[PDB]
Amino acid sequence: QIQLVQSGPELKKPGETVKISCKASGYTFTNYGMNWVKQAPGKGLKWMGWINSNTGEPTYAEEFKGRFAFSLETSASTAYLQINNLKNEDTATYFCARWANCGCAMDYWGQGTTVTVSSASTKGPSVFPLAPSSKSTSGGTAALGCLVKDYFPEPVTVSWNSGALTSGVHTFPAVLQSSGLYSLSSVVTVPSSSLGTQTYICNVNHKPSNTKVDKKVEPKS
Amino acid sequence: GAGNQPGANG
Amino acid sequence: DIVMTQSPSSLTVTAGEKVSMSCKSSQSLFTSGKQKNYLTWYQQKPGQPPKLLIYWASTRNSGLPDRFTGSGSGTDFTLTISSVQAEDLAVYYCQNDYSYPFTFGSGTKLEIKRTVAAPSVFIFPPSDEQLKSGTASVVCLLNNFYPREAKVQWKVDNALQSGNSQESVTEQDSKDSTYSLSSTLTLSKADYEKHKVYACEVTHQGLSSPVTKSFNRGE
Ligand code: NA
Repeated sequence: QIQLVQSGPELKKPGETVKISCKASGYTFTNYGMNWVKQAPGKGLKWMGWINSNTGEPTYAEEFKGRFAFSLETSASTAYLQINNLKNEDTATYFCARWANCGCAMDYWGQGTTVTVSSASTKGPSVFPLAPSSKSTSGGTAALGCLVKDYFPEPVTVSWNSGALTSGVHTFPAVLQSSGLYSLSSVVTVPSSSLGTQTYICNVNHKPSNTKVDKKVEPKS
Repeated sequence: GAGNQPGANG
Repeated sequence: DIVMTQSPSSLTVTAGEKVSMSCKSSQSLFTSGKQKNYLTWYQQKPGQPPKLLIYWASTRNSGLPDRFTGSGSGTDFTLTISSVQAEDLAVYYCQNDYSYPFTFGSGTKLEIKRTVAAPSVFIFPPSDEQLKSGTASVVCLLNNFYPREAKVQWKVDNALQSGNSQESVTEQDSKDSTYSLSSTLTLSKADYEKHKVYACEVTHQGLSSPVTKSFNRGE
């Protein structure tokens, strides 16, 4: 049961330094080399390099030589990526990925780590309910949600009912509101009869401000 | 096999 | 080194059809000794890491459906989908794995054409917690419509508004290929206290006439 778990998203100022961990579990670690892949926001995939799990030898793509370092900690089954002297161009999501046993493809991937490079400081969101009301009725179905307002930087994580509610959920791409802060809303459509027997809790996690909010969205009338 | 030898010749 | 040129950048097909995506190289990717190709196809659904689809240019990964077949060799490759389902909305990436540097392609974005779905429209007045905060966001929800083009207009006491609204559209849905839109109108509590009827007018091709959802402040 093989999992690659990466560290959480970070906001760092220009010139500062970041290290991202990638803890692998479920396989013999020193038999599979570890790749890193860069994805700029809204853009494609770029292969950064890979490090040998056995020997420790890194291999960098030409663009990433000099400001990037791959390291290992074998006793903890964990690969590390370090970016020095952070620039604006380093705002991206960084994936760790494993070489397959073939040596021909990348088999298991981490979930990504988003780094935002900005002089600005962290703002945690406020969370407000979008309660069902009968102004939220269509057909026989009701709509409800969470407004996640005034936060910086991306991402926020929204789940419903600790992840047990996925069907019919739309979490919208955030807008950049004119204050420079991001704002988002998450909505679900549910049956209107079951309001009053079902409970809907939106779980909001903004890691760069260490903000966790659970909000029970209750019917209005 | 391996695994730590990517590509054609490693 | 190996530059990976992918084609076309975005392509749009109807659900159920079969399609072709192309991956072209600079130099060949053939081993000459193992008679195997070092090309790999990857799929990236929105908000996820990439998933391994096909390795060795046609060998499928464990647990994959039998509707993805790519069979090229040398410098010309294609990935083909037998029956496109709504769950196959994603960007597809080829990767050179013959030699360093192990370059990716630009990606092919695959989008779905479906029939017209009228939006269902919901309006939410501001929460009392937020009105205690000093601001008031009123949200208008257009759910599960196709196509993407949709006009939304705010009317406060039947006065068309021109500032104060922001819109956001979802990606195409993994189950029914529709879109969802939110439009949020943001006023101060003070400006919000000065008006009564708040309405959201929605125009879309699935609606015979534009639909309005409204509330009066205080109910
Ligand atoms: Na919003």
